[PDB]
Amino acid sequence: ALKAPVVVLGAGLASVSFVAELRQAGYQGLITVVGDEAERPYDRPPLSKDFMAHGDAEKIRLDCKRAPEVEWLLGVTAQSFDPQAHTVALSDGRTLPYGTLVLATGAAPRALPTLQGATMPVHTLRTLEDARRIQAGLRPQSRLLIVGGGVIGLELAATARTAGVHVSLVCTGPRLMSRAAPATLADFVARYHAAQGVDLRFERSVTGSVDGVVLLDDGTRIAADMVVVGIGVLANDALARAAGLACDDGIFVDAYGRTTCPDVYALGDVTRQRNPLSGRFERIETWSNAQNQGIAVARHLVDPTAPGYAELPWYWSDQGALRIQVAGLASGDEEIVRGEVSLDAPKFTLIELQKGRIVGATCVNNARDFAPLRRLLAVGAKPDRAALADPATDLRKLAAA
Amino acid sequence: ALKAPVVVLGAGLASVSFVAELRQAGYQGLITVVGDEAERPYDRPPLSKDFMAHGDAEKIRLDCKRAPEVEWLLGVTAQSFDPQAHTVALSDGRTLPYGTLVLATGAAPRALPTLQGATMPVHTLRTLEDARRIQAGLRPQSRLLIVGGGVIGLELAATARTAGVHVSLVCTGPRLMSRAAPATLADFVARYHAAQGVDLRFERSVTGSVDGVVLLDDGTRIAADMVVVGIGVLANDALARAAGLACDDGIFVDAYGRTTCPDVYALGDVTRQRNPLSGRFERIETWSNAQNQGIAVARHLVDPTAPGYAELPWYWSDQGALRIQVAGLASGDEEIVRGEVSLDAPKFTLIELQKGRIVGATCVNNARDFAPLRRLLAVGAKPDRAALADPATDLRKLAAA
Ligand SMILES: Cc1cc2nc3c(=O)[nH]c(=O)nc-3n(C[C@H](O)[C@H](O)[C@H](O)COP(=O)(O)OP(=O)(O)OC[C@H]3O[C@@H](n4cnc5c(N)ncnc54)[C@H](O)[C@@H]3O)c2cc1C
Ligand SMILES: Cc1cc2nc3c(=O)[nH]c(=O)nc-3n(C[C@H](O)[C@H](O)[C@H](O)COP(=O)(O)OP(=O)(O)OC[C@H]3O[C@@H](n4cnc5c(N)ncnc54)[C@H](O)[C@@H]3O)c2cc1C
Repeated sequence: ALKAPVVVLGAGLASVSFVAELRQAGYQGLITVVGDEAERPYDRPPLSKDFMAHGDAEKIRLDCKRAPEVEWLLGVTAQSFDPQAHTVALSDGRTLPYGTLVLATGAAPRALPTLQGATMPVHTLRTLEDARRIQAGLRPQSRLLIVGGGVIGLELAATARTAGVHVSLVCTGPRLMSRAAPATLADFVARYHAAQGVDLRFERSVTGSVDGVVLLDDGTRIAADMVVVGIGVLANDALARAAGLACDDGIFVDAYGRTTCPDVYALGDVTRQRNPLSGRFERIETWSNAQNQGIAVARHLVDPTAPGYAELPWYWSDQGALRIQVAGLASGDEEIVRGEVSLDAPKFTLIELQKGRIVGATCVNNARDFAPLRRLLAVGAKPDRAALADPATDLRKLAAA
Repeated sequence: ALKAPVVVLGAGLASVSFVAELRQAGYQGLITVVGDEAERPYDRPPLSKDFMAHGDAEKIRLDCKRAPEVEWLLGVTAQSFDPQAHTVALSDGRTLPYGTLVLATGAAPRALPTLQGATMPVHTLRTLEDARRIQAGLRPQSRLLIVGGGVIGLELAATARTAGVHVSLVCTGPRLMSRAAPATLADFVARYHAAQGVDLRFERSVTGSVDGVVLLDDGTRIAADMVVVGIGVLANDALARAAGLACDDGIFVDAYGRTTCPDVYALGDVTRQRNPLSGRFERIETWSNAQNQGIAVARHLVDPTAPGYAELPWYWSDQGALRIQVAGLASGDEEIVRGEVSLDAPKFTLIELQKGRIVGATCVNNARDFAPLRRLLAVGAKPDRAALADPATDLRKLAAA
């Protein structure tokens, strides 16, 4: 079952979390990790936040201390694996044997086909190298265009505005943060960015570019010194596809992290997996999933009596003065708003319910509310709705009961 | 790998096809099939066609001759399996051991929530028992309402009209056959059924029913003596879900039929699998898939050097005077129409292309065209488009080259 030696492809958060948990749970056999980036393993959330602002990569490294006795092959690409021979072929000419193979290869930014032949700077934001490249162009008074309405682009927008960069943004949908965010939150976030000087363009798509100017499908133009494309990511599942595993923009896994190929597991951004709230398969693109799924899969490999992965989804986003936290589903049949939604010292909580049951929550500048809401969410609590709205109501009280 | 004994859950076409191929390929170990219906294994397409018209079940049985030495446990339900103990628990109190387990449990009609408490006859059409029940109510001059725009309901509509039954049909979408059928075909099919006296209602949903009358979301009413609901099917994947396999309205499998649980395979209507034309996972609800996937999975189990399942999708439908055949994708960036589309002796062919490459085809009353088109489709042919349209062009010529 858990058969030595263990080989992990990818050296991001999911991989680090997984191998640390293998060691902590008591597995003492060989562990080898193959990472294509020639970088000490690092966390990605800082890249559009404090790193983009302050540039010190030695503040963003992952702690591999809880993963002793691991050989990290950095700057090496796994090119294929043979699931019958139980081997992995590396770009440096070597081959690794495995008893258990774990695919933790993440996802890469989608390219925008209409900007393929662009003759102006066009970047995406995924890696430390990407971040350094973009930062090297955040000249004060320069003009940045962001393509996409997702959180990473908005975090970059906020960082850029703080640095004195003019920012425009084009969004194909009618609202920002179309994925996994309540409409009430999305509408407020737009109001915030607009108030901070971001030039927002909704329901627009990029049709091309000419001599430093981007073209839109309404027949208009946006000049910029740099374009950062952030229209989502695609799973890095090429090795899995070639080896015959079930994949569809993501490697299908069950709650034990098993793929359709025996002795091969997958975790993190590369996986398509069950969302227990919706009961549907989804590719879950969050820090908490990478860590939590990695830990759960490792724990169950060492101890088969352990339950499968069961954590509910959540993420956070730091956008200027907004500290955003979102858990569970974006919507249900009811939203309860705790507090006022205002640009004057923003602070509020949203709760989404389905037939009385909490299925999601949002906190903006209220971390203290978020933890008890996540616990209520976890057991599908059906609290008193007026109490949920009432500001006199304390939420940590409810969760404890 | 192929480990004896083999146990198959379900005794439909996929199961029969699979076990016959195991035997033909040379596997001589135990095979036991568990089938919940107390019926000699039978084919479903006749149920909305000649059986509905003529009633002889001994014309619709599957040939189990190519599957010698198989014990068929008919009228028995598999209630669970334990993938660690390698056992299956049966409704009759017995337990079966397995080396290889194959889930071939098909799919069941979706219920219509708004008709849940109906006090008038409401049926679905999946089984021989369903067909006999519906047929027992096809009184000449009676009124039948069909809910859904799919092929099975339309086949029933045609059968009913031929039998002198008044037929009305409510479709939530703007067109019939929304799944896997070109719009040109769907529009023609509506014209045909309307000409045969079917009362078609598009963009309408059922909101409920009262004392023999069905209510619609436009505030109107349709009286009927019987309602047949045909709004699609849901995979019978409950055993897989309970046992920890990756599922989402269908058991995920790769081209070898492997699930995420070692030693457990799945085939047929119950599976969610790669469509090689779209490159996306889909639940493929066709006779040809059930047979072809069953055969391919069996062949590769006995001979691991055999390729995985690779057949492209296709189906047929018999609707009164229309003998419809459809292969591949419903659309691309071009449709070529061979012949005229007319209610006067209907006979035409559609070809769908994507950047010059054939990705789909349709034949109405032209079986001779369909086989060569499927071969051209299979190798992604890029034929001369004017020739494809030209009636002087023979298609069997093209395929042979
Ligand atoms: C800029 C940015 C900001 C983010 N902010 C937040 C946030 O505030 N909150 C939040 O919840 N989430 C955030 N995320 C999301 C989060 O960081 C991801 O969910 C997480 O990185 C996924 O981890 P992973 O280990 O699955 O994948 P990855 O981090 O992508 O790691 C995979 C690694 O495998 C490598 N690899 C791929 N193929 C091969 C191969 N064949 N051989 C060897 N190596 C290979 C990759 O190049 C990569 O280094 C952010 C992400 C980015 C990019
Ligand atoms: C009325 C009708 C007309 C059709 N016409 C056409 C057509 O003209 N062309 C076409 O391409 N396709 C047609 N089809 C589709 C086609 O018949 C299906 O694709 C095919 O039946 C799928 O085969 P299967 O073996 O995967 O599933 P099934 O035929 O559903 O067989 C599965 C069996 O497993 C049983 N089972 C489920 N759970 C358990 C359990 N726990 N224990 C034991 N047994 C269990 C089921 O009850 C069932 O008997 C038609 C289907 C119907 C219903």
